[PDB]
Amino acid sequence: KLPPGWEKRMSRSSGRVYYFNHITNAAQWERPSGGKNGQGEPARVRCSHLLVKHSQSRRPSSWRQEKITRTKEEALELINGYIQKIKSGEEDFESLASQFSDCSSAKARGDLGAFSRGQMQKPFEDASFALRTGEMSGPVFTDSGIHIILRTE
Repeated sequence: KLPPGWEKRMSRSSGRVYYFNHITNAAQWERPSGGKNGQGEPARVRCSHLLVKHSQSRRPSSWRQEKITRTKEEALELINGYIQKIKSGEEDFESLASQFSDCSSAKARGDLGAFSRGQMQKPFEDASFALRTGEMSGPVFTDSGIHIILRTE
């Protein structure tokens, strides 16, 4: 049961029960699904993203700053902060990506356009295709850094 990647979990040293997606790293309180079968995954999707680079990114530099020195742990801290702000409603995905994404797609408010499998780095690809329209991922690690992905189509 539950859509691809989803599983009911419980927080450790805490007792909060929630739903987690092992492919997208998404987490939420709501059950992800309420019969359709043999649906597979979309052959093409459109996604926007917000990238946070770190010292170990293949290109430790971005339009936002010449030299990226933050550690991977610091980047994850930032990513989690952006997710928290989006989930509270204090900020929107587009505004944050336009201002803080280390990817040049920031100029397009994070929009990457449409793509098929075999086009993006595997972790990014797996997460994008496991997202349903309008859903946002949790932290996704690639060689570029850490991403937050939003499927728009």
